[PDB]
Amino acid sequence: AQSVPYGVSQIKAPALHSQGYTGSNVKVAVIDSGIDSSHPDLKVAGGASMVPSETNPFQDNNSHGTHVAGTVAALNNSIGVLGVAPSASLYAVKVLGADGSGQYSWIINGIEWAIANNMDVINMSLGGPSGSAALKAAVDKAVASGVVVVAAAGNEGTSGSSSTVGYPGKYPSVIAVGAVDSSNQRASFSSVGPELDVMAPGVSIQSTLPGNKYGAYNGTSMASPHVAGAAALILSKHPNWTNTQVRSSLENTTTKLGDSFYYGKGLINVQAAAQ
Ligand SMILES: [Ca+2]
Ligand SMILES: [Ca+2]
Repeated sequence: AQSVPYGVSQIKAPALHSQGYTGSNVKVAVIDSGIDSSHPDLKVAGGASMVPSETNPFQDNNSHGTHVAGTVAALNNSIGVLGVAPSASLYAVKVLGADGSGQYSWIINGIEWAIANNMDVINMSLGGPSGSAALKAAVDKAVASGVVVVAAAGNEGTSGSSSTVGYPGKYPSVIAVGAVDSSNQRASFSSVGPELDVMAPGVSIQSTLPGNKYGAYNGTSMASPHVAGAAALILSKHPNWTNTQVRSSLENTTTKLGDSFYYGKGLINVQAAAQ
């Protein structure tokens, strides 16, 4: 029947579920490669596509977006997996093509969309090594608007003492998420630097795949959603908190693990974070 992936347990999401907080009424935008609307373990509330050659956002041609969405909110039923915030309202915002890539403008368009539609949380399990002025402006706009923005830190490992976090995670207004294994040890591909903020499970993350399938992937793209999902549970318990409050609470309630250059503030603990 249904399994609870370990990563979900590892951030203490189940504890909130038993208090009765499952992400209800919270709008999460997954800014990725779309969400397969034919997967029974997902409930999509809305969406829009910014890729010109692939106008249906409910059609994930890459499978990256569907896996990410499953971590956030795979439904609580008799099958497949379970997500961090299983009652969250999930929006498919397509900005990456079949090949996994996307144009900055598509990405910006997708942020603008999320803003305009009053998304509560945005997940960006994507990144590049270069930022742009307009990317930064849109991300700043989201946070200025009241949205919690989460982004993968990247899968660039270490490079001596240089920062390896990619854009948009490198920006201050964004929560950059690195990955740990089940042992709380950083995964070797996990990006590092001053901008890394928090850690979440990123190794063998079992989630939803297109075509009514399930599978495991590793990477900071798999870690990010854990945090976006955590932000969702907090907002279900404290609808009146601002993103300011949510971000603060997640960063001040972590489990510390090692030099912040490598672990940022540590592993999130949404049970603690949620108050
Ligand atoms: Ca399920
Ligand atoms: Ca950051």
